[PDB]
Amino acid sequence: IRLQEDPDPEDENLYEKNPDSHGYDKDPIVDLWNMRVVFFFGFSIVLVLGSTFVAYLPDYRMQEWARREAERLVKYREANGLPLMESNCFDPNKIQLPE
Amino acid sequence: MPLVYMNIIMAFAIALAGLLMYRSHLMSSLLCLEGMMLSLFIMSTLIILNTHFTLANMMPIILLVFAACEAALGLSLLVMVSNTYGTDYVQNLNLLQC
Amino acid sequence: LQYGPLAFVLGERTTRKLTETSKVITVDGNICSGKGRLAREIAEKLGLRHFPEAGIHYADSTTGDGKPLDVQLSGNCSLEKFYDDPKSNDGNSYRLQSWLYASRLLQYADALEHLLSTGQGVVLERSIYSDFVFLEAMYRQGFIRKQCVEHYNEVKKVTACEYLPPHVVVYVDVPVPEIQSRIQKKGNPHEMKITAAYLQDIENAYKKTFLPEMSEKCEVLQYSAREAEDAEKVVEDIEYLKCDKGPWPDQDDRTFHRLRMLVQNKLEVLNYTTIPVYLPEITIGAHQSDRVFQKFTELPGRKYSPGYNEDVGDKWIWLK
Amino acid sequence: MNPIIYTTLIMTVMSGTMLVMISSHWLLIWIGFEMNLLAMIPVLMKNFNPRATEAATKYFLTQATASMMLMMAIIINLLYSGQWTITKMFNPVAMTMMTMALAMKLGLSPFHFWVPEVTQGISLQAGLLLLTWQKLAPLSVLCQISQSINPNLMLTMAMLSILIGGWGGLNQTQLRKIMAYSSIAHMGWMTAVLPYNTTMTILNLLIYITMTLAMFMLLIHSSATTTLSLSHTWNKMPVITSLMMVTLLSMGGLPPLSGFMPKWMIIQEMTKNESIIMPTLMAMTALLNLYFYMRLAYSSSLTMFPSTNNMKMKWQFEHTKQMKLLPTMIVLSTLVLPMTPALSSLN
Amino acid sequence: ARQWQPDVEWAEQFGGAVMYPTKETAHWKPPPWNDVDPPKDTLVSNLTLNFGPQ
Amino acid sequence: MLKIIIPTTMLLPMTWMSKHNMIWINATVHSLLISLISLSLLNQLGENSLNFSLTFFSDSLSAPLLVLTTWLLPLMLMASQSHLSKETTTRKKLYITMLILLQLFLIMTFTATELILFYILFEATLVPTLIIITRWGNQTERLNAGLYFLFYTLAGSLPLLVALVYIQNTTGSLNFLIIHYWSHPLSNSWSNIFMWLACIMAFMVKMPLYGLHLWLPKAHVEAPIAGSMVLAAVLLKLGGYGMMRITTILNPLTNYMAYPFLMLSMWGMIMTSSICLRQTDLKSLIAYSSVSHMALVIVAIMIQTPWSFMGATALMIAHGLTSSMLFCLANTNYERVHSRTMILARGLQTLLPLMATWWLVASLTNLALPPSINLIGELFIITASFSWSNITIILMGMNMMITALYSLYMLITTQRGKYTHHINNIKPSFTRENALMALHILPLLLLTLNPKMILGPLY
Ligand SMILES: CCCCCCCCCCCCCCCCCC(=O)OC[C@H](COP(=O)([O-])OCC(O)COP(=O)([O-])OC[C@@H](COC(=O)CCCCCCCCCCCCCCCCC)OC(=O)CCCCCCCCCCCCCCCCC)OC(=O)CCCCCCCCCCCCCCCCC
Ligand SMILES: CCCCCCCCCCCCCCCCC[C@@H](O)O[C@H](CO[C@H](O)CCCCCCCCCCCCCCC)COP(=O)(O)OCC[N+](C)(C)C
Ligand SMILES: CCCCCCCC/C=C\CCCCCCCC(=O)O[C@H](COC(=O)CCCCCCC/C=C/CCCCCCCC)COP(=O)(O)OCCN
Ligand SMILES: CCCCCCCC/C=C\CCCCCCCC(=O)O[C@H](COC(=O)CCCCCCC/C=C/CCCCCCCC)COP(=O)(O)OCCN
Ligand SMILES: CCCCCCCCCCCCCCCCCC(=O)OC[C@H](COP(=O)(O)OCCN)OC(=O)CCCCCCCCCCCCCCCCC
Ligand SMILES: Nc1ncnc2c1ncn2[C@@H]1O[C@H](COP(=O)(O)OP(=O)(O)O)[C@@H](O)[C@H]1O
Repeated sequence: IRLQEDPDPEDENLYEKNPDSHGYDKDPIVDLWNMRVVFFFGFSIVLVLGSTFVAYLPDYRMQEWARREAERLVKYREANGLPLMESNCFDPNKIQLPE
Repeated sequence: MPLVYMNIIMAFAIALAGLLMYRSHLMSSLLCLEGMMLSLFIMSTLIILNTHFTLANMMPIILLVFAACEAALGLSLLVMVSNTYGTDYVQNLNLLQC
Repeated sequence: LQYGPLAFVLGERTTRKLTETSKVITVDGNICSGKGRLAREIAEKLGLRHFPEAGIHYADSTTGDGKPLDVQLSGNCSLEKFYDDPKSNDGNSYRLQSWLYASRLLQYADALEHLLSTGQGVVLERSIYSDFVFLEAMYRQGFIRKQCVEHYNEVKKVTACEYLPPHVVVYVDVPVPEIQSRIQKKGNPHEMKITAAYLQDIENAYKKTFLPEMSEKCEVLQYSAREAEDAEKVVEDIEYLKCDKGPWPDQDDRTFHRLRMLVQNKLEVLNYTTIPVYLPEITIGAHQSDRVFQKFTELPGRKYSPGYNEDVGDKWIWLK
Repeated sequence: MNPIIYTTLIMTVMSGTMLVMISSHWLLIWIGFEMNLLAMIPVLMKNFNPRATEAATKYFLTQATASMMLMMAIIINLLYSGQWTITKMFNPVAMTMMTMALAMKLGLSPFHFWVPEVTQGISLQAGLLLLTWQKLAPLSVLCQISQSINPNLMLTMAMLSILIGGWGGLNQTQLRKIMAYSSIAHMGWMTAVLPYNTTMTILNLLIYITMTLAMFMLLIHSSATTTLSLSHTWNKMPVITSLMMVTLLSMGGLPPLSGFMPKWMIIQEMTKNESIIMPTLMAMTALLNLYFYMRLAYSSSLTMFPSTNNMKMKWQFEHTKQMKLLPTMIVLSTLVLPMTPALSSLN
Repeated sequence: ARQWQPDVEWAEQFGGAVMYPTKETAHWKPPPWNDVDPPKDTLVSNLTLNFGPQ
Repeated sequence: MLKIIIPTTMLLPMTWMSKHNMIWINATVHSLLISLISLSLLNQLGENSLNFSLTFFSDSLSAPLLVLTTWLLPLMLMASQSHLSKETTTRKKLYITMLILLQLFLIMTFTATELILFYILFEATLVPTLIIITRWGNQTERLNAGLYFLFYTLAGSLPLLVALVYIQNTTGSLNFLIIHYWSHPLSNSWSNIFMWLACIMAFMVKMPLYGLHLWLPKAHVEAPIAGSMVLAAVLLKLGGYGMMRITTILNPLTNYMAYPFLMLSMWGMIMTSSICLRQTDLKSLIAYSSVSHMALVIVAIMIQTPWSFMGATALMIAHGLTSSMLFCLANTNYERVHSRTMILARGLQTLLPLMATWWLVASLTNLALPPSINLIGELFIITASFSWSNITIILMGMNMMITALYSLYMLITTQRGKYTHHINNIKPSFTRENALMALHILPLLLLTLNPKMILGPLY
């Protein structure tokens, strides 16, 4: 041997001292409460509440607004015989091309 | 520029090349170091005396004073090195490496 | 203020502090001699401070509380085990020797600090310079290795080169048969396991190396058992050793300043006792080192600095 | 050395540097350099041993040669202008001589060998004073005469310094030589930015001085001069190793630590002057310095090396002397990146 | 079953005179622990003088 | 963003002031609370970004990445407390401090509105990661892995700093909004080519590009479980976010300069999948799978179409979740048998049934199984590549086949067959491990339910 070194310790099993262990801590009470807070907060609060919050987020992306605007535009343009999609994005009168 | 200035600058260059090229003795390099300041003294006084810079006449004296301080410092280091190694050879100053 | 360069500038001078009875006296002898009794008598009669032999746990006695620490935390070596199995396979013998050398070095620093800060002389039951005799005895009996001896010599060089040797060296000469008789009468089994060749090696080292070496430095007084029994004549012989050819007369105020600055700092004293020389005997693995250091930190009055340990009843920490 | 003599020699070194910094006359600047060297030699030789004597001899020879070349440059400038004031130099040859002399004083490559040799020769306190103060003076002179500096010569010596520092530090295993090569590289960075912004030169000088003071004081606290000596410090005071690791990360230039600020500002300033190849090469070459800083950090803090048996006694005892401003140097060298725009105050 | 930590082989690879040894650098040796080299046994060589007979 | 930034900097003192046995509980609970708070960033706009202040802004690209980072922190805490039982309290708190610092840097990285502040933070993420790897890794090779990771990233990113300061000098600003509104075409010149190279090479190294990827197996195999989780799930996505952001100023030069990188990405996607087929180590298999998926994301960014960016965003989020889960499963196996070899532990379905179910679900998501967001992103990238050229479909189909092959090979090797006879210490799965897998996998399927939340700004 080249050193005064400790032997490699045996692996510690959490189920030996505490058969009904959750794997969080050596102390039974701390282990139980760690399980409880993780399950409650994570699953209940974050999963359920965040999923329902995201489901009912207000329509700030303007999908339904854009659909209603498109319906108004289509109704007006087909009533008057105009093309449904304008051929140009901008006004050629406003655009000044080089000679 | 006159040829006198050329000769003095040449003497300084010769004394500088002498210092940078050690042979064995530390004393010889110290003598080369003292020659450089002698050439500096001569060049400075030639420049000052020609231009009649009256208040600058004291500058070569200060130059000599600090030449003396350098020579004293070098001789002190030389005696310490000789006490340690038995000779003033520069080959013995090899304990420290780059 | 504590001693420092400012105190030196202000005017604290060791030469002025000393009273010409400030002598370092070291008593030596083989295993189980009367050196302890003679040293106690010398310290008592001359008015000097006695320093018992620095074994294991001396550093424990000088720090924290005086109580010794666990052997796992202070020394990690056993004198009884060295007696039982001198040729162990875990390097116990050289671990013990190196730890005892470090302890003797620390005790010598303590004694020098006391003398320089007080002017009162000290009587050590053994010094740095007598420590190698057990190293030579171990080497000649095959207990330790040449590498162990070389490491010891390196550390001893770079450490003991820095201090002032004793003023007086008092050696008590006792023959090996008498040593064995006294050991047997004492009745301790571990020291009863000591072989006669080991005791002869220590005496050979003392007579051939230590005593001739200390004769050049200063004067050496040698006594037999009968002469050592009568300590009055020993003290009388000490009191009339007017000659002093050691470095102490050559010592000046600046040299004393340097020495006192050295000896008041215990971490600088032991700086070279831990050099990265990886002998299998003394080297300790990372995991064992971490575990033992954590345990020492968990000790009662050791987690913080001495004035800042709340679990031992230190108050006003928040304003300290 | 007597404490009074030591403090008067330290004050004389500082007085020579201050004379250099406050003088407006080339003769007075030369006098300041001479006074600094004269009082600096005994400081190197304070602890007498052959290595200290050799280091002092090499330092004296190099500095005397540099001072001689500097005085020659001064006299040549006086010949062609009749001016003693320190301003733009009127002769290109005198300017080249002055640049060579000041570079030799600073240790810029190819004038660098004395830096690792002397630093390994002298103690930790002497090396700290050497690096810090003896870089402080010539750089002030260079900043004063910056407007006449030849950019090609200055930048060549700066890039050489960066490369040489990186490579030497890669090879070294002694802490003092590591510090010396790191110093060479940092001087390279400062003098690279010098012909464009002396303000950035000053900023790099201050940050380098802070990091070097913290590093040297940590080494002095831990009493470690080699890699393996520093590998025992985790078993005595694990806090010092952690602070040293953070300081080493800062020195390597990793964001968001204070070592990133000088490199960042210098790269930006040189880019403003249409320099791209030089900043890119300088930034890439600093990876060598970071590599040997990280090699040092593995041994001391991120891994646990074997210890010895007398470390137990060392545990029992306590460190007595208190380093002055060590916590402040640790904090300033790692956590002042959000305070970057104070370089305008530095301006 | 535990984290690996450096051993004597690792430490000794880090404890040479220099990293990356060559022939010359392997002939080199690491400096002393206290930076004090052992004294060299130089010869004083006092001058020897014949004082007399003439 | 301060309502999310300050609670992290308050996780720090809470971690250092809590009791010795409450550190894990406190850190986990308050990380979950901060994740819940960060869920409010998903309410984005259709026109522009959420410009909180002069320093921070959020977008449809930043918001899912922030949510993923904040959600990943408590999972890393759970795995860490699994493997750090015997540590001292101070070192446990230091580990939690490194994790919290990494999360804070990542948050400010995704929300930084300037390219230079983004650079500072995205380089600041290196220090906690390097410390975690080289300090709390198990094997000898953690040191070399840390060196490789650090120097690859820095060699990539230093020319990026030079290019960024050059662009600031040229245009007056590094603000993302200003450089978007004031962008000009990049003319075909050598100077522009090297500017393009500086930027893209920084992020390609961070991605990694095939051929610049060796640091990834080195670091991901040798890091501890939390290090592996954050390296794969989030730190690989700094490259994608940066490449998406910085390509505003690189057009039209991206049309001509993307050929070498597209070729490297497609062929290296094939090559890394084939490597996965023949790996004797489980962690290396997961790492090379990460490389293949990031190659697909690089292809998407380089072809640079509205359909490719949406696929890239979806694939980045999905890969983060899936790779983190796979690393956690492998780590549970390792904590049983203390070896990373894949054929050592077999029959784990007949020894641990619920873990076999978790393995099945993670491997079903790793290969693109519809309608998972993994498949959604992969399919959008494949469609955009098909519009780019019609042989990209050949390469993409080969990659999908090999991906299914190696995923099911890993599942069959570890879980099926007969158990190793002499491994008699396979204790029943812990509630902590089961909950970790559930918390990895349920958000993925919910994201399948609502997919517009991870399709990026181009949606
Ligand atoms: C505020 C919380 C922290 C936030 C940090 C953010 C950044 C701040 C930087 C500066 C922080 C201040 C300085 C702290 C120094 C602490 C040193 C120490 O002894 O620590 C242990 C010490 C307790 O242990 P101990 O009893 O001293 O025993 C020590 C033995 O070593 C125990 O024996 P042992 O053997 O078990 O211990 C060995 C251990 C002992 O080692 C240590 O303890 C060393 C710790 C690191 C050194 C300090 C580095 C400073 C430079 C800046 C970077 C710091 C980042 C990490 C900060 C860690 C803070 C502890 O060493 C190791 O295990 C080696 C590990 C090597 C790798 C890790 C170390 C380096 C980490 C840093 C590098 C990464 C930086 C990334 C870049 C970004 C930076 C922001 O911890 C503390 O005292 C905690 C400090 C904070 C207390 C709370 C303060 C706030 C109170 C409430 C405020 C409320 C405000 C109002 C709110 C509104 C409602 C009212
Ligand atoms: C025993 C079990 C057997 C198997 C049973 C499960 C398998 C069946 C799955 C198929 C049934 C699905 C049920 C669908 C019910 C309808 C609800 C769903 O459709 O709503 C979704 C809503 O989306 C969901 O909320 C998905 C939320 C995504 C998860 C949010 C994050 C949760 C926190 C965790 C953080 C993880 C971060 C990861 C990176 C972001 C989709 O949007 P939408 O239908 O139109 O909303 C309706 C409300 N409106 C009308 C007002 C608009
Ligand atoms: C802490 C001491 C004071 C600090 C001063 C504040 C810092 C300023 C820098 C130092 C300046 C010192 C002043 C000395 C310069 C005097 C120059 C001068 O004015 O000339 C004389 C000054 O008068 C004197 O005689 C002064 C004599 C002083 C002698 C004693 C000085 C003490 C020096 C102590 C040595 C300390 C070593 C310093 C370190 C080296 C230098 C850095 C006046 O001549 P006049 O003929 O009147 O000119 C008008 C013409 N009709
Ligand atoms: C629909 C949503 C409504 C949900 C409301 C939830 C509010 C909190 C309810 C759950 C809290 C759990 C504990 C409740 C009361 C404690 C019960 C008890 O007495 O047991 C304690 C429980 O102790 C704990 O485990 C600590 C957990 C309780 C404190 C942590 C919850 C604090 C969270 C604050 C939420 C506010 C955040 C809002 C701002 C958002 C920030 C981003 C003792 O256990 P130990 O200390 O582990 O035993 C060892 C002693 N020898
Ligand atoms: C103008 C000079 C500035 C620097 C002076 C530094 C002097 C002290 C140097 C030693 C190291 C720091 C002190 C550590 C504790 C020392 C032992 C102790 O118990 O000290 C008690 C002391 C009490 O303070 P006290 O001395 O009464 O204050 C001055 C009164 N005239 O406790 C203290 O003094 C502790 C607080 C010290 C002051 C904070 C540290 C410096 C702050 C600098 C602010 C600017 C930031 C940039 C600094 C750049 C570097 C200087
Ligand atoms: N350096 C050393 N190595 C090994 N053993 C030592 C060393 N120094 C002292 N000892 C042991 O310590 C004990 C001290 O006994 P000692 O004081 O000599 O007896 P006494 O008090 O009768 O003189 C002895 O048994 C001796 O073996």
